[PDB]
Amino acid sequence: QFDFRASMHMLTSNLTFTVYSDLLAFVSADTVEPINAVAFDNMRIMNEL
Amino acid sequence: QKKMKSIVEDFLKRLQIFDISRVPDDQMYRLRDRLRLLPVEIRRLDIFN
Repeated sequence: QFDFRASMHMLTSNLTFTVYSDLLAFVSADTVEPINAVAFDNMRIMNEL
Repeated sequence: QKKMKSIVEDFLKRLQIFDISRVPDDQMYRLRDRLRLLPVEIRRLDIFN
C-alpha cells in the first residue's frame, strides 16, 4: 500500500556549483628563452656558445 | 647570449685560404676554445682596459 508518511522525504543538496575538468587550463605557463635554459645543476643545458 | 661562431667564421674568411662552407661548427668552436686561451695583444688589451 502507498503510505504518505513512509514516502515523504526531504532531499538535500547544494544550491549550485560549477564543475571543471581541465585544471591545467587555469595555469598560465611560460618558459625562459632556450638560450638561458638550465639543467638540474643550474648550469645551462648547452654551454658551447 | 652571444654565440661566438660568427667571430671564428670572420677569422677563417679573413685567412682567405679556407672555404668556410666545408668547416663544420664544432671545428669552429674548437678554434674558439684555442683562441680563448691566448693573451690579448698589448694595444687591444689596453684599449679594452
